Amino acid sequence: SATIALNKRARHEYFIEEEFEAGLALQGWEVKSLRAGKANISDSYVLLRDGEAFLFGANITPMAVASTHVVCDPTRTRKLLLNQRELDSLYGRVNREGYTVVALSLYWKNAWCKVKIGVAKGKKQHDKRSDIKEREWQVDKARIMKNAHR
Amino acid sequence: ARIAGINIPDHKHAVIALTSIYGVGKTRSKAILAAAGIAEDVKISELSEGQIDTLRDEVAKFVVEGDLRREISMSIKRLMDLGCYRGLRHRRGLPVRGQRTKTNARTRKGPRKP
Amino acid sequence: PRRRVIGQRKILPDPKFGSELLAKFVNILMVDGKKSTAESIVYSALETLAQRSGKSELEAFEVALENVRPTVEVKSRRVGGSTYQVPVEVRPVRRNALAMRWIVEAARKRGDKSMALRLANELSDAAENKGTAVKKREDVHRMAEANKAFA
RNA sequence: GGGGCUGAUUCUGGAUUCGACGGGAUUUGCGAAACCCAAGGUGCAUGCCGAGGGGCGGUUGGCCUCGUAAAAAGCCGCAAAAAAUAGUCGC
RNA sequence: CGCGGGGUGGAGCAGCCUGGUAGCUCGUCGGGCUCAUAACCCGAAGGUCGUCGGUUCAAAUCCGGCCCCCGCAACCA
RNA sequence: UUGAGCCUUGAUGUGUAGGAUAGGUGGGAGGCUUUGAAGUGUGGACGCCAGUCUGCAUGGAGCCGACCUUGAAAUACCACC
RNA sequence: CCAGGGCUACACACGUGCUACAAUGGCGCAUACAAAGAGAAGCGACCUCGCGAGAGCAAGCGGACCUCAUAAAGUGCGUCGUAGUCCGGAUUGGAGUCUGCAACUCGACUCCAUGAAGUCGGAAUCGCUAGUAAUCGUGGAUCAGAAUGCCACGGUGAAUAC
Repeated sequence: SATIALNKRARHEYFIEEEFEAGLALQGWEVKSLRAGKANISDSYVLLRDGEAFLFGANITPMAVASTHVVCDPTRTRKLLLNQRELDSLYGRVNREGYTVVALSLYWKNAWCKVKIGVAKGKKQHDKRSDIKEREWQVDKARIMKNAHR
Repeated sequence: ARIAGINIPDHKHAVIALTSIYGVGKTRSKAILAAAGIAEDVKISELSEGQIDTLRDEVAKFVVEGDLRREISMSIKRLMDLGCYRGLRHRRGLPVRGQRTKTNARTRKGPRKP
Repeated sequence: PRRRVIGQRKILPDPKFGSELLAKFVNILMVDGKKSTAESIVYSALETLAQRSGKSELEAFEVALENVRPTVEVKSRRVGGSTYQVPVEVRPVRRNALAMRWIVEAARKRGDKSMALRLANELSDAAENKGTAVKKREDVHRMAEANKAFA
């Protein structure tokens, strides 16, 4: 649909449990560049202090230049429009040394920027070998199973 | 039928029939029904007219819903507008009798909508 | 388990007549250790059904259990590659046991007045397979006969 | 250098970022700041002079204080101000 | 300009004709289903038949219209 | 061969009643039967498979029409078909 | 060393508990059955009074005698008739009890009033194959007082393991 660039590599590195559909506030040059205009999403995380959940890693540069006078930087900590129900609970289960909130995908909800955000947990590399083994383990298991019927 | 506060029950036990009004529970209404001279399990249709009207004076002895609904606010006015310790907990949804506010005392705050 | 092939629990006769079937009904409704209270309700389930169906105590259930009793149930013996339920012919010790667990659990369902009344209403229709017992049994056979033979 | 095209999905009127955030208003609990009335308490106090201000200095153009002069509180720089303030990977 | 037909559940297709007693599946929800989902299995839902009149015992049917989708050769102001 | 065209001809059509595979319209109560019957063994036709159409021979000599419940009525017989 | 406060703060996350969401139940009445235990600057009957928590009075006991201590589920009867109800009792106001010099922070409570959340708990997960899970009670340690925690005991009582 109206989906924008998504952090598919985050699923390999993190094993996110719960998701959100919080909206993102953005400037006037951001909206034009959001539909097309080369928005990137890699290494997207958050920098909460009180209620200041910011989409950190989001490289979106103005394709057609619409910047005059004051500065306009392509990478900014864009303010997220978060529900108060979803806000107080992030004083808890994100401060656990490995817990973070990342953005899996970017899209639209009837000409409004709503970003699918999720609370990542992060994989160490010792269990990264197991998951790649497990994905091959599921495929090869039915290969043995099908040989009974050949 | 209707007794002094509103007290309009539907064919229940006469003690539990008196519990439908604020300000008097089951054990207090039995003492109210003690002077009524009626059985506990008789229905409202089985409550005679000569005894329904005598129930209005019995429930008017103890202070009831017609004046007890502001008695809580007066005790609140002794705390909330008087700046007492219980009133500070009363205003912002905190327990006033010393519950463990760190994790528990959820229903004193209200629903966990956030 | 791996090597323990010990025998099952020996079933005592019911304290009204010698019957492993009816005494198993007493021992399946027992909640919080109260079996004497479970004895009264399970006695009123069939004796009222005897006064409802015009039958005896030991025949209003024996012909009822035949409708509830299945023949082949699908165990979920899937290794992980495929979500396959290869069917197993249910053992005769578990054939009535699967039947008896279906109907008493159905008595917990549809709670209107009392468990004595609920089990009686859930047994007369199960005596002619027109209750939740045949709903439970035929739904297994939907998942059983659709997956006939596997190795 | 000139001309044309395009310029947030409506591309010709009815934008309703489902959100803490910035703003106003309403209801609600009432507070010398969200107030005045000397009246209820209530006789010897108030203001300007003099007068010093936590640990240091200063401090409201004015203060917890002083019956004619060296001690006591809010606050400013000083000082108990914390840190891999998402992950993940290394010598 | 006047020749060829069809318009019917949210959808796409039939019953109409050889009159009377409207369905199918796609999309839906209901369940099963399940380390988990799904494959797949069934449960249910929907338009009085484009519209308006007439004929007819009997109109979704048939006939009169009207409207719509078009297709068509026309097209020398 | 393959289709169309028409001749000849059977087949061919139970909203709901209702014994009826009764089409419409319509002339009609005697047709008809041993120039071999009711109704058989059934073949095939058949079909909303309701039950008729229905060869032959045994059967062998009667059956249906107004008649009856039906909106309607009777292929007892037919005409346009 | 001292007095007061704090370790009881809460927009939040998590672990472990008790309580349910009822009619095998709730309520009211009647009624029968154990062991672990513990006690003297303690256990404290009986009786009296208070609706009671408890107070007054006060025997016996450093113990197979005295006391804590009336066992509950169970059974029978009455009552309730499928609701967030006669469920659950949180929150909360008023009046009292004991502990201790003292209970405001901050105790356990009792009496009355209030009446909620919650109508069976996704993904995921544990416990165990017997007197087990489950349930109902009881005592003890700690302790001036103060546990749904810890330890110990008793009653009823499974299912299934191909």
